[PDB]
Amino acid sequence: PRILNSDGSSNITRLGLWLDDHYHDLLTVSWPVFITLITGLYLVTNALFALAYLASGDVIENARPGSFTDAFFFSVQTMATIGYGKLIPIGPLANTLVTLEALCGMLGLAVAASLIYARFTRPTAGVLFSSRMVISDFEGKPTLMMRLANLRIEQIIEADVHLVLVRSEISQEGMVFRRFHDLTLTRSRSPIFSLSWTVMHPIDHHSPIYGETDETLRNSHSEFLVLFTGHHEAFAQNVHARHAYSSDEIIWGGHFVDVFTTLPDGRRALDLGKFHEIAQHH
Amino acid sequence: PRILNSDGSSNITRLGLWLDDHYHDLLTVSWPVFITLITGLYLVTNALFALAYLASGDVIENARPGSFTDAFFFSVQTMATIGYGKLIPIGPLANTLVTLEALCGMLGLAVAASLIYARFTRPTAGVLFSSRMVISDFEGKPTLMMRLANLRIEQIIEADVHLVLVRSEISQEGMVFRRFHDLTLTRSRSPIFSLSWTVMHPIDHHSPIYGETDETLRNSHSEFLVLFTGHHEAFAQNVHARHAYSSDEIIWGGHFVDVFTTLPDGRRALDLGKFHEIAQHH
Amino acid sequence: PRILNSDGSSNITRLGLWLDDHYHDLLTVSWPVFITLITGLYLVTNALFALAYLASGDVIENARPGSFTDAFFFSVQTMATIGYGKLIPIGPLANTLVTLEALCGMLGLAVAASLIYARFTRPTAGVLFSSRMVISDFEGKPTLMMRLANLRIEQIIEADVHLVLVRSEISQEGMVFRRFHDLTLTRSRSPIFSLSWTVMHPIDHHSPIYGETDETLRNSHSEFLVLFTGHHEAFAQNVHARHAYSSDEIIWGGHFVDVFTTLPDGRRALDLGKFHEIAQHH
Amino acid sequence: PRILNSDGSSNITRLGLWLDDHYHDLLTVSWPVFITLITGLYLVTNALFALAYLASGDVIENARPGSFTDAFFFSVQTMATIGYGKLIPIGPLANTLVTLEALCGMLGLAVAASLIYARFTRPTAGVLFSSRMVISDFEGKPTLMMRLANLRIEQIIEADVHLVLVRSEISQEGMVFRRFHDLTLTRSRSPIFSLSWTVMHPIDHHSPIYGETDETLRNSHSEFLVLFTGHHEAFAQNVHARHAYSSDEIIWGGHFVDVFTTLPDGRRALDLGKFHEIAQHH
Ligand SMILES: [K+]
Ligand SMILES: [K+]
Ligand SMILES: [K+]
Ligand SMILES: [K+]
Ligand SMILES: [K+]
Ligand SMILES: [K+]
Ligand SMILES: [K+]
Ligand SMILES: [K+]
Ligand SMILES: [K+]
Ligand SMILES: [K+]
Ligand SMILES: [K+]
Ligand SMILES: [K+]
Repeated sequence: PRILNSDGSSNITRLGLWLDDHYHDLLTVSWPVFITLITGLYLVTNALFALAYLASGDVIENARPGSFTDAFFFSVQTMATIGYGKLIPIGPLANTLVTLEALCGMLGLAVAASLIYARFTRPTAGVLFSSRMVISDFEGKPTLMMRLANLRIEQIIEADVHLVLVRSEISQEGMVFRRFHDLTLTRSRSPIFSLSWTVMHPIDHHSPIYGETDETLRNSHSEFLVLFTGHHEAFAQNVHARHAYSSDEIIWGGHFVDVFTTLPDGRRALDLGKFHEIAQHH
Repeated sequence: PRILNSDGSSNITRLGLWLDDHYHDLLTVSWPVFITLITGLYLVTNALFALAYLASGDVIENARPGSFTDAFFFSVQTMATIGYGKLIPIGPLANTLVTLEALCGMLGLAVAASLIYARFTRPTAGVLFSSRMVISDFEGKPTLMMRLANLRIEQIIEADVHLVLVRSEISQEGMVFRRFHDLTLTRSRSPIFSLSWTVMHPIDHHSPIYGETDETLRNSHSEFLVLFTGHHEAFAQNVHARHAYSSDEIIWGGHFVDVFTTLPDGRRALDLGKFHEIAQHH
Repeated sequence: PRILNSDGSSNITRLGLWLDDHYHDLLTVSWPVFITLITGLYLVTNALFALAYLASGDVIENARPGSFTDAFFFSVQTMATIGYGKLIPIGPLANTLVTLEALCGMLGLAVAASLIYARFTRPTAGVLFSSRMVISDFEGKPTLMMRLANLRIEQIIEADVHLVLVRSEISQEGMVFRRFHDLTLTRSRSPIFSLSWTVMHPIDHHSPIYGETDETLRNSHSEFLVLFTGHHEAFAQNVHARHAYSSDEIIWGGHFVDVFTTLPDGRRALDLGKFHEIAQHH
Repeated sequence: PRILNSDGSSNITRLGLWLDDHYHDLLTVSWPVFITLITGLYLVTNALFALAYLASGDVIENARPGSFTDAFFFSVQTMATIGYGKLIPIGPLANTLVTLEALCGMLGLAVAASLIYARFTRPTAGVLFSSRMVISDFEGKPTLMMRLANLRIEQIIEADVHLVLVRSEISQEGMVFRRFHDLTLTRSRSPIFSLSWTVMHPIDHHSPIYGETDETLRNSHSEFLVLFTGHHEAFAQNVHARHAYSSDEIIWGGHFVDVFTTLPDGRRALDLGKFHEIAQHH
């Protein structure tokens, strides 16, 4: 079983555990549940105002006396500010509730808009991760590599990548634990990420995987977490993306196929159909 | 008396000291006070428009002449744009005030929405702090430790922790002062914080608490401030959380109980009922 | 003449130089000019719709034929969605313009709200700068110092300070220029800034002002720029503040008076009436 | 052919490749296409409600039976909340659809406002790049230089610049590739960028262009990418700007003309008409 899923999420059951986190819940529920909650409060509030009008008496013009239906639809036309003009308030109290209901309708619109903006304005990075890593010689050193691709034409500014090894380790007190190792990279910051980025960890005598083999990486249940962050121009907003690799997904001796090609016209070109293609000696 | 409270706030009386900071005050007052302020301005503005209409004359259809009540409710139905159709403006001046009032109503809605969004969209980190710290051997060194837990299923990106010692010190000029010491950590940046994080300060010969005891930490009135920051996925927004520990709350020789367990099914599992459990030799 | 003003702004005349920067201009003009611009477009757009209705003919119920006044106020009641019900559209064209005008009114509300939110949500740091700097011995080294104070009860997270020397220098090619020197600080990052912060630059043999005197600092026209940045809890938003000091404003041998006092009750207390008080030997 | 355009964008044809990225597309399409899309959905939704009302029967007051036109305009006056009062719902079903349509109108306004705010609030840095670079002696070292200018009076806080060399290189395994070199700068962070900034890369024995000539830079197809980032005070928001230079655009032996002048009055002054002027020995 893999501790980390391919999407970079955790695979641990949270056994540890309706308005204790209401703001978080309103932003994280599905859209149909969200729209349903908004609708319920919308209807519930009008029903409450309908009861308020009736409690005052027959204070709605052209309304059947004691009718909740008529009072409710008058509440709707008031809170929403439709104000057709057939059902209208009679007397100071009805007109005072109307003054209140209008305020309530504006406040509710502001709240609903605030929540919708927070849910909408959560963009995706649009970044593709290579399905595998490779370990192969680069500049005379065995180098762990993966690569990323921008799926959009807009560029990503101040793009950072973090490659973390997660493996079970034993302390000199005999304590066995999962340790996280930030892997030194040749380039961790790309000021402008536009097309493709080959992320590289030279396995030098300081690397946590120096001397390791495919087999020793399994025995430590070694996994590799990748985090990408950057400022996306399409959104003028920060974005991120995560991914995880198991030891099984390292191609020892592999080489990523070049995704940059030259056309017959001589134009430089990016072919992302080879993004997952790895070359290997047989 | 503790200079810092458990929540990381200061315990100093600010003896040093209604529109001098109005924007800050509108975002920091309680919600009932905020709603009351919005309501007051709402009613006050309509009253001002009611006086404006009356000052022009009897320019409201179906309104009792000289009646503020009728003019006020006509202002309400105009600013809120209900426009039932019984009370309507008569003449160019009343219609000009209506044109103005509608603008005022839109501007006021935009302002109210701006303030509501700023007050709403202030999420909490959802991070739990261990009730105590511990000092115990890790990797052959006495190590000060505390730990954090994510109370939500959504992950926190680029999570930083800062462990600061605050203690009374004396300069070589004889000046006694409170100094803040950033404590070097084994891991200060966790690219993805999902479940639990054990924060560690190896007390090596460079540590400000190297050689200190429980007693010497009291005599210096030593306290420990913790700051957590990160980008929460649930909100696509930055969050933070703070906490403070006294010397009394360091368990010398303690060991945090492991919150990660394996179920009979073999699934890895997180039990946060042991988050505050510390093991100690007796 | 001082190149930098006390507020950290530049004192250089920009001799180098209406819709070339319209978005910037809408956020930077004063509020009365902004409200005036919004009003003008509001009235101008209704006038344009009034002409559109008249161009179709007498298509407004209860409107005097050919009257711009009546058509204009009907546009107002339509765009603002008041819809009293006396002036109403006649025929498909008038009703089509109404369908368009309503859309225009919603789009204009969204635009106006977007601009208002951007102008409103620009908080101030609430940070006070000491009126002077001091140079005095701290930990056995002459140390340039200034200090900051939080004027609010809410804390500022991840607070950074940058102390820059600006002075006229000569290159070994003989070129005279203004150079900026980032001055090393004992603490440049305070994870939680709550009350007061004494910023310190030890003048060691690496300091750009090592060996300088009050007189040599004048001859180089030396100035000191201060930048403060942090995440304010009151706003859950980043804030900043700037300030500048001339050489005249350095008190050689000065010592800032302690703003932390103990009350008769024994409570620790912050007295900001001594924030600008400096002690000097005579 | 230049791999990077002067604006810092990539010049590679993306051969690699309507609701697969709908949120990105709504923010990136032109404004006329955006307004057209909003209009279409606006009209389409009203048409759907018109059909709903007719499907119930003749439930609209003063409406011609079976007329889509009349039902459609009644939908408009309901969703937009105009509510003139001539066309009004008859019976519980029509009034229930009205209750729904009003909600739909509010939700659609919130969505439209959210998208408009995201598209509007994407400010430009207002930063000018010198049309050329220069290599000339500074402080006794040949130094690559370009410079930036603030086109606005508002200052930019925590301004960063990154100067990257891009050139074709060969690995010791014989692999030819484009490598990116972060060029060390004398100043990469200017805490307050107000007027002009001369960015400098001393070509010391560690520089990737140490020993290179104008000719060798061509043979490697060397290009220089510039990224500027900062917090603009006019917007209280982060901004950025990018630019690219070819080897052809380096003036060997050049010196940027000083843009700072003193007036007859003695006031320091900034003349940006000389921003692109370079002095060269002939
Ligand atoms: K309305
Ligand atoms: K409304
Ligand atoms: K309104
Ligand atoms: K209305
Ligand atoms: K009406
Ligand atoms: K409206
Ligand atoms: K809004
Ligand atoms: K908004
Ligand atoms: K916003
Ligand atoms: K925002
Ligand atoms: K009517
Ligand atoms: K509406």
